[PDB]
Amino acid sequence: DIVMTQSPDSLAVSPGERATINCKSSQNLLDSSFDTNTLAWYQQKPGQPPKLLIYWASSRESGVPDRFSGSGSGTDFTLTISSLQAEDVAVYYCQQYYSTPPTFGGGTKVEIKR
Amino acid sequence: DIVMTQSPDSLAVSPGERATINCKSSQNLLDSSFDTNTLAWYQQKPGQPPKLLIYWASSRESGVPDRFSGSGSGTDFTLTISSLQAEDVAVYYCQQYYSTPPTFGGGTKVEIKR
Ligand SMILES: [Ca+2]
Ligand SMILES: [Ca+2]
Ligand SMILES: [Cl-]
Repeated sequence: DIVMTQSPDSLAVSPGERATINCKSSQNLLDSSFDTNTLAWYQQKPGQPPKLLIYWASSRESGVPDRFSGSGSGTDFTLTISSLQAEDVAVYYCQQYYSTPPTFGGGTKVEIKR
Repeated sequence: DIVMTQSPDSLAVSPGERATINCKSSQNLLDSSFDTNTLAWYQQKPGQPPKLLIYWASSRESGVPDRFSGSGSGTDFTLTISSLQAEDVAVYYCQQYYSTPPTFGGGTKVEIKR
């Protein structure tokens, strides 16, 4: 099966600062001969299920703030929160949707540094 | 780990007819003190990642039409589409978010029998 690994498992930065989360896939997620990757990023708030943020590595779902951006292609991806806000504190997961069903990485808890 | 089983794997009903999907969890997902089930339902269109439809077994996400409804508790749940429309043709997954990360059932392909 495909292995999805995120780094770090938890991180904290000051309000307004940039936060970066890494995700590695054991399998190259490029789709066929296209430039698109079957890699998505989700946000999970306490007691809630994960909700879609980004698909195809960098495309934002309608309604998602511009401070959320994804990069990478192949096996290594990155989710960046350019300026961390209070409402962004949550667990972020990368997800490969090449397989049926898709599978998530371990998730990365993002917090505000006191 | 937790085993999420859906039944059937594929189904088709006439336009406007009711579609029913079953999901079984090897893990009791009900927190009796809060009366909440860490069970959600997602919809996946071709080439896209799964998007949230229902959380806490029966609560619909904002924007989801009322023809979609979830029921069940503990280990057995059901997603029901009262009147199947063409835009509903997709793969549906139940998801347990008891563990970290959450995991999906095998998925159920829903089509219109014209
Ligand atoms: Ca019929
Ligand atoms: Ca109770
Ligand atoms: Cl979603």
